[PDB]
Amino acid sequence: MPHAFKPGDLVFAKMKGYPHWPARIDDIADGAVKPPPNKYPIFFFGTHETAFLGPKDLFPYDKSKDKYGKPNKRKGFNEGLWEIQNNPHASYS
Repeated sequence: MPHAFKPGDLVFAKMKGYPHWPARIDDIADGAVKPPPNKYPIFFFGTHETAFLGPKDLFPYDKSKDKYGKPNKRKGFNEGLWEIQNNPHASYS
């Protein structure tokens, strides 16, 4: 069965103004800013930016890649597709 999101989970994450975007659930460093209730730190592949999003905007990757995994013209998107496929757990900092 599915569980609550945890660090390392791979998703497509939806933000306003962007296509559903390859991403992963990150962990929260000690003393770093914590998310709002029921939100998670989402690291976006390709752009390497992080935002706080809730589960309504998070689509498990395996289930959703046929729909959301096609290349596009957005800055960083195709690199993000490559990173989630080839080295999703790497350090990109």
